[PDB]
Amino acid sequence: AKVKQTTGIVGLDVVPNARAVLIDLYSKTLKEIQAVPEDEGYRKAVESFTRQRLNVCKEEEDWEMIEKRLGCGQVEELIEEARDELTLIGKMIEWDPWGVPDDYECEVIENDAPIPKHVPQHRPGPLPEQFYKTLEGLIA
Amino acid sequence: NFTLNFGPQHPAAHGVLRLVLEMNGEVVERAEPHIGLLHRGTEKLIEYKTYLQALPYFDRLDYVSMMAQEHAYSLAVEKLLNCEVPLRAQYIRVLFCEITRILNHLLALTTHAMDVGALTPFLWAFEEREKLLEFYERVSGARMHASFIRPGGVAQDLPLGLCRDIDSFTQQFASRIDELEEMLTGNRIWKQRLVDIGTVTAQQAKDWGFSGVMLRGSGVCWDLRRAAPYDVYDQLDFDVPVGTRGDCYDRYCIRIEEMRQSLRIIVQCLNQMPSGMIKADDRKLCPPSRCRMKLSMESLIHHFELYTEGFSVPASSTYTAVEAPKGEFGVFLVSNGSNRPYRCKIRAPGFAHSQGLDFMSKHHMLADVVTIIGTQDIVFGEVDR
Amino acid sequence: IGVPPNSANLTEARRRVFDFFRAACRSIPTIMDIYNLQDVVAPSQLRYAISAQIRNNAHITDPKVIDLLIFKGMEELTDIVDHAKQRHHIIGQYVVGGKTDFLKNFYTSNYF
Amino acid sequence: IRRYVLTKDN
Amino acid sequence: MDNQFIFKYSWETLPKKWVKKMERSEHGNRFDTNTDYLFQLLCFLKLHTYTRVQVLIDICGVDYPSRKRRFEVVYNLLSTRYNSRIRVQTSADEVTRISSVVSLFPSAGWWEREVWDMFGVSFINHPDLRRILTDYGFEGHPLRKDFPLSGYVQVRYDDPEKRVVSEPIEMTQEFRYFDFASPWE
Amino acid sequence: FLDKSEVTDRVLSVVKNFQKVDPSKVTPKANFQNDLGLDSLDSVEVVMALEEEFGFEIPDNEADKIQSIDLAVDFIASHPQAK
Amino acid sequence: KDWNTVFERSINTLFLTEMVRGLSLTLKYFFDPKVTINYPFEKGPLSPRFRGEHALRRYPTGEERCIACKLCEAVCPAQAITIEAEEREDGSRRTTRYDIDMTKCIYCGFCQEACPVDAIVEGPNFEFATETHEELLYDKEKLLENGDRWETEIAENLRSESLYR
Amino acid sequence: PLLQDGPPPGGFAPVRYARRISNTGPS
Ligand SMILES: CCCCCCCCCCCC(=O)SCCNC(=O)CCNC(=O)[C@H](O)C(C)(C)COP(=O)(O)O
Ligand code: SF4
Ligand code: SF4
Repeated sequence: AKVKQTTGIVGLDVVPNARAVLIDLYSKTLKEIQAVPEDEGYRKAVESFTRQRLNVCKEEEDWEMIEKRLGCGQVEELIEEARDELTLIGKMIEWDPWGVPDDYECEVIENDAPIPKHVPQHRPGPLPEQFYKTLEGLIA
Repeated sequence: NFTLNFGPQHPAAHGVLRLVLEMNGEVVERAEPHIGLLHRGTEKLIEYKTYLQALPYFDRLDYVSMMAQEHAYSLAVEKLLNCEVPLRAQYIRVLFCEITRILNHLLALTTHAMDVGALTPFLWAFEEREKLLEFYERVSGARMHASFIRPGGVAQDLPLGLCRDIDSFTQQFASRIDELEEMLTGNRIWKQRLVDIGTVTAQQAKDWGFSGVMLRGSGVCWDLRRAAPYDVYDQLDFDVPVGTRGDCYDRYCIRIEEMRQSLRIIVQCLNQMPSGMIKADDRKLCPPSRCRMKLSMESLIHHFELYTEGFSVPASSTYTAVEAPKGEFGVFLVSNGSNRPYRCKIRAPGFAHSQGLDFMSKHHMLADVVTIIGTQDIVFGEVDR
Repeated sequence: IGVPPNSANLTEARRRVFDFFRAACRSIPTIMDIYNLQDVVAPSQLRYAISAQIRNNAHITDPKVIDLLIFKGMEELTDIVDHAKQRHHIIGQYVVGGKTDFLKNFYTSNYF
Repeated sequence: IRRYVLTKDN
Repeated sequence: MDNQFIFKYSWETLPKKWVKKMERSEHGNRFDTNTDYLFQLLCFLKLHTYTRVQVLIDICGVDYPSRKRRFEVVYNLLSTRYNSRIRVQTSADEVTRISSVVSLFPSAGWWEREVWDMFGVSFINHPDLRRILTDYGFEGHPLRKDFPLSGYVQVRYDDPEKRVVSEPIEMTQEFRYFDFASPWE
Repeated sequence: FLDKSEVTDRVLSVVKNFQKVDPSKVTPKANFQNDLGLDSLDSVEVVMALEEEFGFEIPDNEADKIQSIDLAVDFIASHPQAK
Repeated sequence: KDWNTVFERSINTLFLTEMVRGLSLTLKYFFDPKVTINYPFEKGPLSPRFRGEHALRRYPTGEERCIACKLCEAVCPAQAITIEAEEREDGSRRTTRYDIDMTKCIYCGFCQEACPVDAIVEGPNFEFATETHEELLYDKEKLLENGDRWETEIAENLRSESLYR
Repeated sequence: PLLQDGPPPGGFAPVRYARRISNTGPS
């Protein structure tokens, strides 16, 4: 309930208001992704997760609850993701890479050679449900 | 502003350090490190050696943490070979990697404190360094450059009394660390010469490629032994110390805690080490016993083929990184299917840390530049291969 | 500052060659002072040396190769401007300098 | 190895 | 988070005209792209929410003398947030200038200087592209396959000249190359 | 402002040091690259020699404009720095 | 803050109470047994696996064990070994030249573990510093002298690691 | 052989690894 004393990260400072700096960045992201063509994989994912996070930031007033339900970093690590997605949208718009070439071809190699168990392997835990919901949205 | 040169040729600071500093007054404005004086062409020499013949090059990369580089090279070769390692060999490798981590931290802390002006802890720490290098001399025949960790299993087995002697060492290393801390931690001069010098934000550490203590001092809880565990590190209990201010003092408290936790891991490895064989049973990749080569024909053929041609790694390429004492040590090994590596880049943490000296020292006192260099724990064997 | 983008035609390559030559010529006074070349070489013999290098590398018609040559020459010039190279090195590179050739080579060794 | 090649596919 | 998820996500979200080769294996998920889309791909992969790759581990070159585009430049990337590694590769010959990524990753400067020193690949918009490892005035790029192991020049002290001088190399014992290759491979 | 006398001599003197320039042809009006059959390298070398016999500088946008020694000597005579 | 805490931490600031605690620690080590050894008289502990000066061994009958298989010259990562061989008058496969560059040697022990007849071994000797570069170019005679001079210790060590190698 | 280096039966004795406090001084 109380304001966050420290974020635990050097350079990252606690933002006194995080439900008002995120509800605005998400609104800007949703109002600026419109320039991307509708049938592009980027727009669908960036307009799916930005809608869910925007709804979550609208439902619950306290930052602790927002941290709990999203479960992906602190509210001070979500502002720095929204501000980077906003920059990425502009860079996509000015570059305009949306044109699929007529002579496009991609070699999708699929190797299956196993690796040992003691070998260092990056094994993360299950991602939040949205990372899969956006995925089914993209495939569909 | 004038253009000043620190070349310390004397190993009171590294030995091949060459900084060209632009000082306005007493503050330094830009620190350009001139590297290349210890560039011995190691990366090109690897391509002319057999996979077994190129193992000793990794001892001489980070000559303060020897087993750390061999572990990474062996793991890369195993990954490209799909070679399974027995549990006892894995426990031995973890044990001698955590001994190596303690050795590196003990050298780093006191060679950094000697730069400040504290001469007493240096000899005290080198006493325990000699005690630990005695164990290096027991399993192998070399005090420093021990070709002990090898791609298949481990080179050879442990002597009879090694476990007892290591336990006896661990019974007093805690008090040794306590004395070393009590000489430096509470001292006001040590605090005044380290606190708020070298502050790095987490974003800066991520952008500049910082790893290990340099990264974990900024609040980033990123340990490669817990994020991408290797060997039996996921069966051992140890904490990951994380800093709060990012200055040189946090890098020192974390460098203490990482060595206490290394002692803890060593104790667990001693207690849980099982019995069995120390090498993979695929003698197509591992040497036969000296009693089997002199008695069996196929064992002698395997010995002859392994000690001239060696094994052949299937054509592939991968990047394997381990948690070296300095930070993330990675090997990018490329194989074309022959008995010699096609390409082997060595990703040294010191290369990414000495590169960031420019922004860490900017607008700092001239005497505060040696503390910034010593807190990164740089050795130039790895900086310029 | 940054490495310039790769050229698209021979005219841009020629412009870059001229710019590099002018920069090298303006760098001549600095070398005569950093290294004791005052009572060693005329201020025009070196200029002729750079001109000779540009002229004997003047048969290239590939703009990329010309740009790479210019970049290497600029790197060499920057190294010489600094005290990086030894004194005799530039004096060993940047100074302008009978029976039969076959018979002398024969008298020298079998490996021509 | 499953080295199938993607195409525009209209 | 994982090789199975990153591959499928980047298949959909990424623009198709950038990547032309996508291997998904246990040795590493690689992306092979043209040299004129490298900066765009690495900027996308540094800012996107689900592909927050904020660490450039290293930049290495690989020499393939048998290929038309001789050099292969590999970008090993790391994502601390999602605990995943991505590798991006391009190809360039000896006279092409590929784009520099120091704007995105400040640590790319020394690795790009090392790549230029070792292989001769030049980077566009690099603040300072000079040799970082080889000796001053070094001629040739040692990490090329056609560069001799011992080099072309050797260093000795010349007493009459009163300085350390460079001379053509002359080995007292030449490097003995042992051919252990087997015909039954 | 400088008189034409000495500025004419200072440009009629240095041009004869190119081991190919004919002394009989150099005059207040004798184009560098056209009338003397010079190379573009010599076309910039004459300008650089103009700043090699003095300390003033010629911007890169003032070198390729007019390769005529008449306008060159007029510009030299309109150099307040020289004397 | 609290008056008591402020006063207590102010006393420590002015009375140097955290430097006396280090002076006492140093003084305690002052009156303490030393850990230095008289190197000329007493030597530091070693191990039977120590990789020191190289030695060429011979059979107890007096025949040299080296069979000119060149299996140590091909495993040497530093290319410090050069071997020349031919058929001896008896018809046995022996070496005419066996010289090791100790200025190239990295003392890794690969040659010792690759020899199928236990001919080349790294003995316990580590005190062989020379005054000349050519005295470090060991040849067959020098190596055989080393093997003859250190034969008993080498044999005992090889017995020790027979259980492990 | 079957006699291999390892911990004795029952394991090794427990060893401290944390900082030991030192309350020395009258203050
Ligand atoms: C102390 C100073 C240190 C640095 C000194 C310099 C060291 C490197 C020297 C330069 C090395 C090179 O090859 S870099 C320069 C190499 N590039 C070329 O030669 C372009 C091809 N030449 C042509 O196009 C024409 O012949 C042209 C000559 C331009 C004029 O003739 P026109 O206009 O009529 O056409
Ligand atoms: S110890 Fe190693 S480097 Fe020395 S001769 Fe034997 S194999 Fe070669
Ligand atoms: S010393 Fe041993 S390995 Fe070397 S040639 Fe002689 S028998 Fe073979």
